[PDB]
Amino acid sequence: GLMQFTLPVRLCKEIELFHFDIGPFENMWPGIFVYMVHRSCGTSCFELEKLCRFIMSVKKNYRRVPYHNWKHAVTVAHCMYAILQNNHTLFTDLERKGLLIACLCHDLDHRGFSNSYLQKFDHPLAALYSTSTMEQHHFSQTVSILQLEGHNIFSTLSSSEYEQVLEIIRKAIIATDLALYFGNRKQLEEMYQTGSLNLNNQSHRDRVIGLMMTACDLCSVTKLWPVTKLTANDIYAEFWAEGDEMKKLGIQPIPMMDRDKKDEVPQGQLGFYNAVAIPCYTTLTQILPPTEPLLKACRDNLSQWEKVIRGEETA
Ligand SMILES: CC[C@H]1C(C)=NN=C(c2ccc(OC)c(OC)c2)c2cc(OC)c(OC)cc21
Ligand SMILES: [Mg+2]
Ligand SMILES: [Zn+2]
Repeated sequence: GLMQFTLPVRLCKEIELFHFDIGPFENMWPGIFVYMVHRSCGTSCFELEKLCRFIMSVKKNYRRVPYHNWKHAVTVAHCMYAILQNNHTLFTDLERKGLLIACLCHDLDHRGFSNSYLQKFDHPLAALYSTSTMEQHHFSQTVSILQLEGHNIFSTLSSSEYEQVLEIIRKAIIATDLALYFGNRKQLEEMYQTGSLNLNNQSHRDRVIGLMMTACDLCSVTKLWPVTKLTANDIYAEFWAEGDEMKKLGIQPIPMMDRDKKDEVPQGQLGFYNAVAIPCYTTLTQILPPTEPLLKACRDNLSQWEKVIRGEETA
């Protein structure tokens, strides 16, 4: 109860900034997450003992893949923390609790392969879940871990508060399916521009939480250039492994995933910043003005990728 987590001074100050990098010391990431829960939520949200047992079971159920790993989980949670702390009064107690947990869990038991690859491989999960295949799995894994003995971090909630938070978490994890992002953001753009956006409308809240989840999930593009550039290496290491698996099924992969087309990466990143990242952080900045540093950092990295293309710097 009287047991604060504290961080060294540099981390204590930088963890509040959107562009914070959680660092290479894996053993500090649980501490960093608890620190964020405590400041975002309160020291009373969760029994420390239950929280710690939940964090470590979640960690254990992330795999040793190049990108979709435990470090991505904590990184995506830190971006949500940054959004929540810069928008203090907009979110309920339940939303603050559920969203940091949703981000920590959003890619549970990821294998480093897209929904598309599971569908073409004919993976059992593709028979169980026809759309948002991995995301329905991530939510399945979350509920599993919540139900292990000593792991119910929500035990103090009422029967119906408990249902509301698992419903926040489910929608938040499903929204990390980038195929759903495009329509979600179009709708939010129209609602905001015609003045119909209403944060008291639960179905509007839901859409706005989806957009945050996309923003937090993509936050690699919102770091300082050396972090952004080195992360893009992990990201493409998975894409090219999936590409190789596509070729093993006798399917030319899309160029993104083809390691024979490394030269096209800088132009691929341009498309991604223009078609996905900039639009995402633009609409997010329109709905939540204090998230503008995410849009500013994204724009800076687009400019760094333009420089890579003009040979004014090598990756
Ligand atoms: C969460 C988004 C993230 C990811 C881990 N996976 N999927 C795509 C993607 C996007 C759009 C797509 O539509 C073209 C797509 O095709 C299935 C795939 C992706 C592509 C990137 O660069 C190309 C990228 O660079 C930072 C980051 C991502
Ligand atoms: Mg995912
Ligand atoms: Zn993710």
